Order: sequence, then C-alpha cells, then structure tokens
Amino acid sequence: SALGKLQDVVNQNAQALNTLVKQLSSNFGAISSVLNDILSRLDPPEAEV
Amino acid sequence: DSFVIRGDEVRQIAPGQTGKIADYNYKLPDDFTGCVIAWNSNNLDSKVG
Repeated sequence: SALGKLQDVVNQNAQALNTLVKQLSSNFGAISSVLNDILSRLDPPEAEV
Repeated sequence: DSFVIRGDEVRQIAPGQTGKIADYNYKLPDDFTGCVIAWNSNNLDSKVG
C-alpha cells in the first residue's frame, strides 16, 4: 500500500490503451468491424455508409 | 449523352447502381452531378418483327 499513486497511474494508462485497442472491435451501428469483410460482402456504394 | 435501353434497365442508369447495362456499357460516377432524362419511345424504335 506504499507505491499506490504510481501503480494507479500505470493501471490507468494500461486501461486507456486497452480500451483504445478494444474500441476497434465494435460495430457502432454497422454490420461488423472488419473493413475487408464489409467491402467483400457489400458493393462500394452501400459499404460507403 | 444519348442511348436507347429497355424499360427494366432505366433504373440502372444512376450513381451507385450496378448490373449489366451499368457495368459493361455505360457507367456513371458516384459523384455524378446531373439529371437523367428518359421517356418511352415505343412508337418509332420498334418495327414489326
């Protein structure tokens, strides 16, 4: 319980990085999170949206 | 431009539409800023036989 603030800062940075990485696995309303799969399954006019 | 297509292919002449008459004969860009004008002409372009 001595090295508390430094450990908290390191854990916050690690959680921020992990969240920034995991945000790439969300649909955000789309059909999927894979650009290649989207472009292969839909024509460009529909996949642009 | 001026050409003669069939009735079921008039919808294919539009930005984003794909098919047979819009991919091998006449293709419109996705940023086409214009007006498509078409009308039926089954009175002088269709002879007997």
